[PDB]
Parts: sequence; C-alpha cells; structure tokens
Amino acid sequence: SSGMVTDYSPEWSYPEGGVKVLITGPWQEASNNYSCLFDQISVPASLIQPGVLRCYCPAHDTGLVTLQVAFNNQIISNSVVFEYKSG
Amino acid sequence: GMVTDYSPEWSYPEGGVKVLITGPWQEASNNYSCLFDQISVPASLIQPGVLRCYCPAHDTGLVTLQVAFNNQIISNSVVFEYKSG
Repeated sequence: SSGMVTDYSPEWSYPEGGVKVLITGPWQEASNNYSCLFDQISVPASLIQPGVLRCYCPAHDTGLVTLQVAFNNQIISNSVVFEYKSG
Repeated sequence: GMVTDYSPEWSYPEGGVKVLITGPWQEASNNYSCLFDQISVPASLIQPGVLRCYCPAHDTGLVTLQVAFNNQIISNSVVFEYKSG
C-alpha cells in the first residue's frame, strides 16, 4: 500500500477546513488505520474502495501545505501540495 | 454499477473544475465520459476505479452527474451543484 499519490480532489480548502478530500494511490490495506496529514496535522481517513482514501481536511492558516498519506501513523506516500485559500 | 464517491461536489458557473468520481470503473478502453445535466465531457481512468474529468460550464443550480462508457450511461445519478459564486 506504500507508493505515490496519483491524484487528489479538491486541491484546496478555505481556512476553516471541513472539506472532503479524495486521495488516490496504491492503498490496499483492509485495516482501518489510514490517516492523512496536512502540514503534519492528522485527520482519519477511510478506504472507500481499493486505491481510494477519503478524509475531511482540518482547519489551517492560508498558505500551501504538505498533504501525506499514513498507515498506523507511518507516512506511506510522497507529499503533494494542498492549498488553504483566504476565500 | 454505482458511484461510490466524488469530489468536489460543486463548481462555479464557469465550470472548469477537476472532479474525481470513484466506482467500479475497470474498462481499459479510453471511452469513459461524464454527463453533467446531459452535457458530456471526456473522462480519464486515472487508475482502476478512479475517473477524472473537468466539469462543463452551467447555469447556477443542481444537476445530475452520471458516468458513461461508449456514450451509454453506466452509473446511478448523483447530485452536483453549480453555486452562484
């Protein structure tokens, strides 16, 4: 299940967060221990189906941040840019 | 089959927003498309079960979003919204 993020949507959120984000990649594990880290802030993630993780982004100041996928809190993907826009 | 999820669920009237739609999409052939209130736009299979498309422009309001293959609808309809902006 370790590898690289193939896509994610949306690529941004307003500062208050609370936006669903889908992240695709080689995630296959059955165990419910996936999480997503936005600028190191962790939120739980759910495996919708093989290769598809869903999470609701956390609140964060405007700016660009790293978005990573972890399993048992261990980073298992590359970092991709996620943007918090002032809006 | 059925759409398992999709994101984002909305767009501004001008459209031009990337939308990922997940489900039982396995086909190898490059003939997937997405229908927004009957407006068709091409879609690409990023990887099994994952389709990417860029939504069309549309007047404010709720519309149906469906997945098709070879121009024939193969999924249920899910709500997609164009917000005033």
